[PDB]
Amino acid sequence: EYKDVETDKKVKEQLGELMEPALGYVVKVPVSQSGVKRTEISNPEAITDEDLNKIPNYEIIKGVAYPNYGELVDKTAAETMKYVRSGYVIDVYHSGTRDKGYVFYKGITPSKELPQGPALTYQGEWDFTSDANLNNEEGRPTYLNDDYYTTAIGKRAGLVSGDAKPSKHKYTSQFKVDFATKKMTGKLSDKEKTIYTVNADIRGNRFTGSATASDKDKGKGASYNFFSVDSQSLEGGFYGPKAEEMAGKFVADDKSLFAVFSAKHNASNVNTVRIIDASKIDLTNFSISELTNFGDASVLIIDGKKMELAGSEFTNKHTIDIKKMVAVACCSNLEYMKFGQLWQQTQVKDNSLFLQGERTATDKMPKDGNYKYIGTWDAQVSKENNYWVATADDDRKAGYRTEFDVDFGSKNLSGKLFDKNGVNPVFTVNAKIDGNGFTGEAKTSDAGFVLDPGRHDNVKFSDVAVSGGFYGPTAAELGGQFRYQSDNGSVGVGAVFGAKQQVKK
Repeated sequence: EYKDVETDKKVKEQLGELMEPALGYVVKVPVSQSGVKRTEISNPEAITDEDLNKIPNYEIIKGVAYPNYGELVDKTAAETMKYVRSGYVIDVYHSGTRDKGYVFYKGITPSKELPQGPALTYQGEWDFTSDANLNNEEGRPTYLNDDYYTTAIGKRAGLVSGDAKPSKHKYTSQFKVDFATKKMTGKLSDKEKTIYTVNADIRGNRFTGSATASDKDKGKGASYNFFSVDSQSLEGGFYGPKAEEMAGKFVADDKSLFAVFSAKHNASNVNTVRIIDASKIDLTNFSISELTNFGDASVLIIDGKKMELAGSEFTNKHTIDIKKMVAVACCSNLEYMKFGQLWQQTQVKDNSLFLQGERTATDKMPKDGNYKYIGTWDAQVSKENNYWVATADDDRKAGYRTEFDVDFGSKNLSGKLFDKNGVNPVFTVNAKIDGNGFTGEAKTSDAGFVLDPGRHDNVKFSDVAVSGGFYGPTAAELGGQFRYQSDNGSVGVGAVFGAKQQVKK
């Protein structure tokens, strides 16, 4: 009597290769090898590491500096920042053709909640490395000892901001983010001079846009301008639970400069709306853990390495080697959310459930209406050493079904979760809708849930935290999860679910 609501398919945007989101990025500072006149900025390497205090490739540059009697010096903005890092690690006694160091930025905890209210100002600093260029036609200066600690400026080795003298150069960053219009602007400055102005749009917890040179004239000699080229590849993201901080990068279009930045805001009472759901219920510890997501539910990221969840059937197994990592995703009729199981093959190690979703815009939420939602779910109930397991399918008749009664009018949500060939639901969900997400309670039947008959030992409870959310442009997709344990843990339950909006007949 019900069928799925016809919705617009996920508008796909084939991003440029230098726009792919990541926890961080690191660029080796170019050094012209013997005979080479100019060395472009190489492609930025992505940071998968999740340790903030860990400077990327520090052990490589150290392995070059030490046997060459060089001393390292690093600026990472650690004292000021909490969730982000940016700056450089360079060899200060650099000479010849060996490595000079790396310019980088990284962050932990990509934001899942974004500030809601007044436009915020993020203040911080920015660093850079330039093209290496020997060519006299270019006219890169030497002997500016009032300005830079290095006698040559970006000739054989690229000019790093750490070569600049504090008495003449302080590189500061300022950004004014308007989360409402999803727009961002800012200035990269040196002392009082504006060097770059930036424009960026917000997508998920990342931002993409451009950098603009304030001084287009390149000049020559001691009047040489390392910052005369624009950039059409400014990418970065927000970090911290509520977008407390931000960090990013951009490459000059001619690859003559690579810049990074990081900045934090100073707002004291920030109201936030949630934008991303990406959790990981464990099936041994029944703990809920946070997964690294950048605003795309169809991509599950484990240890920095990405895994696309899109398949051909209703549920699709995917395998990624990083030790063998396996995941069964769902569902094909869902586009702004995914869920399923996730384990490590070696016999299953770290059996887990996961759910990811792109929250509906908090203002796009239907304020009135009564709708039906039909879906499915994956779960694992366990008392002692015997188990019961639910597995997502497309059998709307007698499979592992989920039904939902959503009333946007009264902000009420009731749910039914079924076992295969189950007449009456195993779990019942009653929730209250708040914004774009819902919270409520999950109870077994008022008799208990019996795993399997012999002898009888059942799992029975009420009042279990049911956190959920609506996903997509028109909230036509919902999903949530719940979990609990006693005798931590003789009894344990983990479950994740999803459902699509229905139209009658």
